[PDB]
Amino acid sequence: GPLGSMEDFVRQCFNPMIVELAEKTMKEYGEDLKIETNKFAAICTHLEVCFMYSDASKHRFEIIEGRDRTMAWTVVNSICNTTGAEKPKFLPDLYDYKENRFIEIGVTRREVHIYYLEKANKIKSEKTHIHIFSFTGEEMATKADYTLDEESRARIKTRLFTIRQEMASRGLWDSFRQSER
Ligand SMILES: O=Cc1cc(Cc2ccccc2Cl)cc([N+](=O)[O-])c1O
Ligand SMILES: O=Cc1cc(Cc2ccccc2Cl)cc([N+](=O)[O-])c1O
Ligand SMILES: [Mn+2]
Repeated sequence: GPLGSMEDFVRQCFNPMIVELAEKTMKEYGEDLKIETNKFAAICTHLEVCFMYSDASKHRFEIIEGRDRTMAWTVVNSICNTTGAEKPKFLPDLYDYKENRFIEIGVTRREVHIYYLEKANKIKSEKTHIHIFSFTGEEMATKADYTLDEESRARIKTRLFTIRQEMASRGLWDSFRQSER
């Protein structure tokens, strides 16, 4: 069976903007995308999911994730002073102007409940809302509040399913599925 390059897949499957933001994220975290290709893919995936989440209800969400750290932190600070929200330890992904809370998105090849627990413990914030997607359609949100309607989340799930099927047809899926730390 023919086995493809993950880097190739990423550059063909993801938006050049997304790929660039992922590239810069890997830059500023001291890791080589040419070696950690699965990670390149995961960061691209997370980015696309955050963007789709925001795009699901335009002008409701503030995007924190896409920006470079310094800009993202200025944006977070601004949101905090303007709204009165608790400043997070971590860069969250979104801000919900409707529900008045920061949102952390997660995308996992693992079991979503465990991943949710690890994410929650990793952020140490009782005010931040957590939403976890898997590639298999399963999801897990804070206090069973899934924020978006079934259709939007189905759009996201369909995208994830497609990414997985295209990974698998290139033989890339197994290494990716099992390389999650
Ligand atoms: O699993 C959580 C997770 C969080 C992040 C973001 C992150 C990285 C360091 C500290 C907190 C947070 Cl939220 C990044 C990655 N990653 O590149 O695989 C993660 O796997
Ligand atoms: O898996 C990649 C990944 C990337 C990000 C983006 C990111 C956010 C903050 C710091 C580092 C990075 Cl790579 C976030 C999460 N996350 O919150 O679970 C991720 O799982
Ligand atoms: Mn983040």
